[PDB]
Amino acid sequence: MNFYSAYQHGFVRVAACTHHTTIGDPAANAASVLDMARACHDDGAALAVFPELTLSGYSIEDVLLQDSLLDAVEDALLDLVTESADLLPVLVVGAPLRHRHRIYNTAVVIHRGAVLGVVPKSYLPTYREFYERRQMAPGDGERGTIRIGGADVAFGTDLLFAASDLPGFVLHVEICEDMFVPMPPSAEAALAGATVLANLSGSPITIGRAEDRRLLARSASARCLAAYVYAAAGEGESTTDLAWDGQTMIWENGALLAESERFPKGVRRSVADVDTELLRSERLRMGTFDDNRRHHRELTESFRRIDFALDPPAGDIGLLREVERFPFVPADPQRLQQDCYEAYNIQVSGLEQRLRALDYPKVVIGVSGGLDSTHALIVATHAMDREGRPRSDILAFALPGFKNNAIKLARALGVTFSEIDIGDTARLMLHTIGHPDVTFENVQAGLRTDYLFRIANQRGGIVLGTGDLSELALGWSTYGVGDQMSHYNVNAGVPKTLIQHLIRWVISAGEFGEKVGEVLQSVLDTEISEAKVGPFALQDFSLFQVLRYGFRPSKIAFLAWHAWNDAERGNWPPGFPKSERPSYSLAEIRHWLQIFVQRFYSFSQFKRSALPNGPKVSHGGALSPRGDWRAPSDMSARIWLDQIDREVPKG
Amino acid sequence: MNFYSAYQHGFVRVAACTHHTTIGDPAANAASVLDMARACHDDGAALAVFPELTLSGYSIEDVLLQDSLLDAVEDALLDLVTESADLLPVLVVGAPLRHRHRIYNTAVVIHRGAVLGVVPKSYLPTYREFYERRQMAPGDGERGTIRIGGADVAFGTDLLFAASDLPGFVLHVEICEDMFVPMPPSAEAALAGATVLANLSGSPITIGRAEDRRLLARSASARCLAAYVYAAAGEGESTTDLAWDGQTMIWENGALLAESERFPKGVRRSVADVDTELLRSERLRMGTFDDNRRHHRELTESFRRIDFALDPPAGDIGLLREVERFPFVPADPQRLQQDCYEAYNIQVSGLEQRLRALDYPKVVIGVSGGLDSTHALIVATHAMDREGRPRSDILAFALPGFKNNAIKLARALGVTFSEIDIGDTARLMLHTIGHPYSVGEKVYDVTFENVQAGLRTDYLFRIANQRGGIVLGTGDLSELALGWSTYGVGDQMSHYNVNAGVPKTLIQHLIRWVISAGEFGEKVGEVLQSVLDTEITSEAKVGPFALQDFSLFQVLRYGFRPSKIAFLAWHAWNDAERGNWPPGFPKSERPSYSLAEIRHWLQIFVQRFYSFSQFKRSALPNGPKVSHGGALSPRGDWRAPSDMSARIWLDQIDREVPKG
Amino acid sequence: MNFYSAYQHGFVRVAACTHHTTIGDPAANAASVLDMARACHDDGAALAVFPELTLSGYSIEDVLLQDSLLDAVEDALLDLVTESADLLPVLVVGAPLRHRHRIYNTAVVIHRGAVLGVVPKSYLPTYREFYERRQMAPGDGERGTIRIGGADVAFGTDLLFAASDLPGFVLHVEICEDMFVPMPPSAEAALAGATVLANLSGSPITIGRAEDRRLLARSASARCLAAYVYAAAGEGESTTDLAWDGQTMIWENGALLAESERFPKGVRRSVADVDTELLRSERLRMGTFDDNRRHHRELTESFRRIDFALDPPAGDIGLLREVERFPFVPADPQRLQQD
Ligand SMILES: NC(=O)c1ccc[n+]([C@@H]2O[C@H](COP(=O)([O-])OP(=O)(O)OC[C@H]3O[C@@H](n4cnc5c(N)ncnc54)[C@H](O)[C@@H]3O)[C@@H](O)[C@H]2O)c1
Ligand SMILES: NC(=O)c1ccc[n+]([C@@H]2O[C@H](COP(=O)([O-])OP(=O)(O)OC[C@H]3O[C@@H](n4cnc5c(N)ncnc54)[C@H](O)[C@@H]3O)[C@@H](O)[C@H]2O)c1
Ligand SMILES: Nc1ncnc2c1ncn2[C@@H]1O[C@H](COP(=O)(O)O)[C@@H](O)[C@H]1O
Ligand SMILES: Nc1ncnc2c1ncn2[C@@H]1O[C@H](COP(=O)(O)O)[C@@H](O)[C@H]1O
Ligand SMILES: N[C@@H](CCC(=O)O)C(=O)O
Ligand SMILES: N[C@@H](CCC(=O)O)C(=O)O
Ligand SMILES: N[C@@H](CCC(=O)O)C(=O)O
Repeated sequence: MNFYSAYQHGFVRVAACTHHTTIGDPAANAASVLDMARACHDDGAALAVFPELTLSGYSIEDVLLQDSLLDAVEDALLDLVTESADLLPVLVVGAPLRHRHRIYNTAVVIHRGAVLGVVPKSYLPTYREFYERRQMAPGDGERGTIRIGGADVAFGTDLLFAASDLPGFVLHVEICEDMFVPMPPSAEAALAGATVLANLSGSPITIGRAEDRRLLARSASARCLAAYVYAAAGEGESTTDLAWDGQTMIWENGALLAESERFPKGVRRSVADVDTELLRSERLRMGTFDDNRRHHRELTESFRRIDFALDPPAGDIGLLREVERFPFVPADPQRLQQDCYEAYNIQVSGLEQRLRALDYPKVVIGVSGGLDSTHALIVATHAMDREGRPRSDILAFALPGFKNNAIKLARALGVTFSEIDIGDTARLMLHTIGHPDVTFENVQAGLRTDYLFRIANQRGGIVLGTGDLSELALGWSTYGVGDQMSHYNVNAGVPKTLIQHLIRWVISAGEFGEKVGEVLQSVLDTEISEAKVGPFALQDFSLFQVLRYGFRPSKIAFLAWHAWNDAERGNWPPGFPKSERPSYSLAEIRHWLQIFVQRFYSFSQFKRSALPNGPKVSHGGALSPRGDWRAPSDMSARIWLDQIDREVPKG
Repeated sequence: MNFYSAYQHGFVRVAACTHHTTIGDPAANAASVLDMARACHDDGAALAVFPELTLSGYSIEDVLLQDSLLDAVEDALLDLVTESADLLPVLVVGAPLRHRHRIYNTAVVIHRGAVLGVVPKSYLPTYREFYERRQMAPGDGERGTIRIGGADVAFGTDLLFAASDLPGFVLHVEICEDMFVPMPPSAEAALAGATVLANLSGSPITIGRAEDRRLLARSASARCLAAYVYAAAGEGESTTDLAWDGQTMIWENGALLAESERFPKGVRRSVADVDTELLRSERLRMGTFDDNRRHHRELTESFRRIDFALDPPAGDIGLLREVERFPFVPADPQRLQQDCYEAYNIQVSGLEQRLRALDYPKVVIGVSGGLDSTHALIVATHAMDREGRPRSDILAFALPGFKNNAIKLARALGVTFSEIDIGDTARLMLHTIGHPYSVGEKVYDVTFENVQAGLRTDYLFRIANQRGGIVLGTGDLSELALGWSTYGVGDQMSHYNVNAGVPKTLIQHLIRWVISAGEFGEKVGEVLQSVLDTEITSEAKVGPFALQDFSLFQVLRYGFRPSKIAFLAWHAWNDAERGNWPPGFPKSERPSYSLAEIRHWLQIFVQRFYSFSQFKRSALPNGPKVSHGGALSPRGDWRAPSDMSARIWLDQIDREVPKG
Repeated sequence: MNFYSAYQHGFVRVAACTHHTTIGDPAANAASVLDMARACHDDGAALAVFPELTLSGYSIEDVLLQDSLLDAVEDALLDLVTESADLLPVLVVGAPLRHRHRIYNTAVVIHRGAVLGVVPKSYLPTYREFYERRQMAPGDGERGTIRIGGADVAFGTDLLFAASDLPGFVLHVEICEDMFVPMPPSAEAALAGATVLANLSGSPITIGRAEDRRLLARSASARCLAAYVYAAAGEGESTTDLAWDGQTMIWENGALLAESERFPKGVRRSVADVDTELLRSERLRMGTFDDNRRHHRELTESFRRIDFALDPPAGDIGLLREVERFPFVPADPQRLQQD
């Protein structure tokens, strides 16, 4: 295998281009197109979308009806088709074309020397600044073929272009207005199997229109679990009554992959690697999407599927994609602030309801001064405050076996604090079972929980769990009698990599006062097992890929390596001093991934199977056997380990 | 409300009748029909099905084509219809009827003075002893109306008769051979909404045919989540070439409600109360059934629905239904032997797989000499045997706090036995959390009980880490149902629970089953017997398990409302002499329960099951489903909130169940 | 004329409500609904949308299949219907209801003492944290009627509720997931004449989900030239595995009219005056919208139109709407910089 090849990992590189329009001069337009397409080829792109009516210019009005213009358009089209014999990408080029009685506003789908299909715009705006019905006919419901350079090629709104050697890539094409009506051709296309939706746009620019284009491309890409590739007209279009901004953009399932400078001087491209496996995975999981298709079975089975062989490049062509280091921790500070606000409120409101339902039990929690319990204590306190409960009904315990932050935190919040030395009970228990270990660690971990549960019976409380999602993922907890067990776990949904940011978020908001903030800060400074289970930054990364998308190990390694191999590349969330910004080699990423698949798929499930209650937090998922993760407690991880042996280089 | 009314609890009483045939004499047949129907009326039946071609006799061949016969059939039908003005049940009577060009083999659905519909047989056998196509036309695909006694009434294979004041009762009718073809009219009818499927049969009798009729009525009632009411011809049919057996039967979702004497002298009826709520509940739950309907949407939306008002009796008319005392413990010894065999093998194989998957850990189990742990030890032993594991890899512990059966059993099986006194650890813990007992006060608290319960589990878990084993849970289904366990650190928790699916009422019969098979030898059997003798004679606070296991089954399988469960349990349990007891209830341990008691324990049940206990089931260790009634895994049969009140159930009991 | 009357100028006042859920207690839920609906009445609202499965609570799982729960739901529904004789707004209340073989996840459209229609959810998520297919049947393609308190009322995904004395107000109802699939029932409804699209949502909250709800409600309102009224479940839903944020919002042709506090303590409403003339005008001008309808003529002519008379208040009830002084000059500095 070629492990560094984006194409071998299910990416398809796509381009949205804005060329230089020369109105009423198809030769000139074709030349600009040819030159941009050659760039896309050099970039290893599989697809290159151009603006509405590329070969004539969108804005020429009744000049679209002139024989000499239409004849010149055909001539130029045929030259492009001939040039395309040598170009890698599928070109989607706009052109006014004669068919039957009229000219249609069409997108010509071109590939390796042939026209694959010709797709007419369905809805022609004839209102405000738009007069398209005057010159051009609507495409909705046209089928059949059209004769282009002595060949009959598929013509109509119902076409799909499927790469025979790259099945994740199935192209559908619509045109500008098409995406703005209640029931866009692209939405039926997605249900029928289209994964990459192209839009050629003319779209003169006005205040607020760029937002409208975004709103609709973004929502389409999200609602149809698809990439949406959009190209609008720019410099060169007539400014008789309108101006043009050249916007290009590429969306993927609601996320912006790329966009280009608005009002550029010169031509611009958006180029991005679309993850066809992502779309595959989203669709495999959201059964209601298939249900929608079956309900519109007639609409969706009637698409004609045109095949082509892409034969993309096999080598290292980089990865034109922003892979964030912390799938659970957004690098953008505004976005991170928002996530924290949500995570915190989820945790709190999860706990408020349990407490309301139990008519306000005391809250029993083991506080050790570490990140997890510190944060849980804070969550508990807020929940109690919001429910008008005295903080003294929170019972915090230090349980020393064989830290100062804990008592300082508890005194500062003003909950009830208490120490119980479990050492003697442990000594008694170790002696009673005849121990001279994991047994040694576990006797203490167990007795901590045993004590808390009993205190909870005694004092009318519930025991608050504090184990985080990353520990659930790797089975890094003592199961049953031990920290795995509790009456309600507020941390169950929060991965370890997010925890430290919640604590800062709490400090930064300042709600608990200056003294509490200082202790919390101390906890952070002090606290920041990764020796045996690996760095949580890496295991949280793999967890997200597995839990959300079920990606194979080699795909996960590829992604993590692009995100993590170079500390200077990409973005870091706030709060990583340059001394704690590590980079990881492939060898490391591989290593921790072996530990991960073995622990996640095989070892740890029985511990998640009997999990106490607690709220889902991340869109990446949570690990409740009653919600996001239903799996066997008795399965081997052989095939994932084997996939790593076979597909991931040793370094 | 009227609490003792079967009808007010969702039952509909149905009859399958076999009359006296007088061939070629419709007046005589009608007179027999009228007299049987009056009986059904007196019984408060809603429905009375008669044999194929009732009014003429099935067996009269070309006499069916005689004008005078056909004319007399019509006259007799009209007299029935007139007499039916005063009759409670819907009558389904067979009759050869003229329509368009031919006579159809029909079933006339009659009610309170009117004909609701006429249903022609769809498939007319013309092979072997059957010549139906010679005299009569196929009904499949006939629709429209037929003119009967100056009224136009629905005619066709596509009809449903729905009780407007009793929505669980939607009738479809088919005739004999109809149920024998790959795609019977009744199967489409059920997808369309029919819940009670009638079959009028002629069906001359031959060796093995009664089995065939059963196979097909039973499977239809099961596959269609319906009652199936069946009536065949008997005495009086011609014996020119055939004999007749008069078989009648009533099925419900695969179970036999009732059947009559074969080859009777005189007329016979099967009468039974069909539970429409049971059918409702099964259908509510089996979504693939509704999926089937949607797939045959065109077929199923094209049914015509004819409404009638049954207005059944409101009072106490008893309950013609066998309600078993132990929904989990079949009274029939053969069936009970079979269930035990299955329960045991499920438990064992569930554990064998966990052990294989863990490369054969030692099995750690707390044995106290009680039923549950005794049984688990046995299960564990057999699992180890089948996997060729030494029994000494089973580590049994007695964990005395503040019985001989346990050590005797362990020594006899030859597992590794050991005692660990948890009292000192408990004393230390109780003192450390400052509990009054540690300072003398005799305060036998929930905390006091729980410190010991918890420490047992704590010890076993640590032993399991120490010695390379897993801890076997032993808590049974009835304890899961009621939250009768110590949660988390405590007996609720384990590595694998082989008893999780087994209700308490079944456990004692598993143990006997094990003894009875004898597989473990005479010494082991003697100790097991001793465990039974000792342990059978907390049911003070949570109630008798016979009652709670009863309510559990109703709730878990059907979601029945409390008053419905009280009605059922009262009919099963109020009288110790009535109904059957499984094997092994000496007459001194055959209690009966009053309504007051049944009510009382049901309040405790709904509160504990719907509200209190769910959190303890929510974090449940692994273990195999056993009963068709269901199991309580939050990953399987029971998905429910851990933080809900049971107010509405408690209220339903207040409102609907009399105080005594 | 009454010149200060929002209703006489083609506004229709609408509410999205988040009540207090008491799981498995329909009487309690109905009481909270009744109390919120009375507020909406006092505000002169024409429409009040509640969260998914309002009368039972969304999150109760297999408890939805218990006879006593389903029976209590019906009883409570009938009381609401009776109370609604005296209430101005159309209520849209969620309820698990028996029909044919199964329970449907339904929205009951209630008005002045009668049920106008019962609309089943079309797409039932059964993936990740969602298990709806286990307990409930899909509504897509169900038509006919359902029997509710001794009346047969329209049942199905194809319903429109049109105010006979206020023609700009034509209601269509869908449920949570319905707006998330490529071809939402609401998009066909708009082409057929719906101008106000309601969504009852359960929607447990997770990081980023509020944005997803916004993205999809906003885009729907814009793509369908319509008001979109959205109500999600909050306090009271089970937190066995999930938390709930009580978000309510009202969109109009891509613009946010109103939204409510997320994670509120107590019940919240979004109330706004929707401009039916605005939607009328947008639609009159964008001929491609009508072209889309003609292309899906079969889909769009098959809607059943249920009529009702709103008879809204004629007087001055203010105007719950932000009318900017400078239509050409946005008051928000970030937006103005961009323009
Ligand atoms: N940071 C934390 O949250 C935390 C807390 C405690 C321990 N730890 C770490 O993890 C370790 C805990 O050790 P552990 O996981 O070996 O102890 P554990 O008791 O949680 O898990 C092993 C136990 O479960 C049983 N088991 C294993 N697989 C099973 C399966 N499929 N089904 C049923 N039972 C199964 C084993 O026989 C054994 O009794 C510590 O030594 C330490 O390294 C971390
Ligand atoms: N034979 C057996 O199987 C067995 C064994 C031990 C005890 N028991 C019986 O059961 C009793 C156990 O008592 P118990 O059930 O009160 O103790 P428990 O510890 O099992 O349960 C109560 C504990 O759970 C918490 N809790 C209650 N509802 C909760 C919820 N909805 N969510 C989260 N946490 C919740 C309470 O705050 C308390 O800490 C004993 O007294 C005894 O009668 C039976
Ligand atoms: N020394 C301690 N005192 C009180 N609580 C503790 C102590 N150690 C651990 N805990 C609790 O048990 C959990 C286990 O932490 P750990 O095994 O160290 O990652 C912590 O998150 C606390 O909730
Ligand atoms: N005295 C005991 N000795 C050994 N095991 C016990 C003892 N008491 C309880 N157990 C274990 O805990 C389970 C719960 O029983 P109990 O709490 O006594 O009703 C039993 O089935 C045993 O597995
Ligand atoms: N329907 C949009 C189209 C916007 C565009 O073409 O970019 C309009 O108002 O014209
Ligand atoms: N098809 C069956 C008919 C049985 C019956 O009609 O009862 C046969 O072999 O004759
Ligand atoms: N289709 C969305 C639904 C989100 C919601 O229900 O709010 C999902 O991922 O579950």
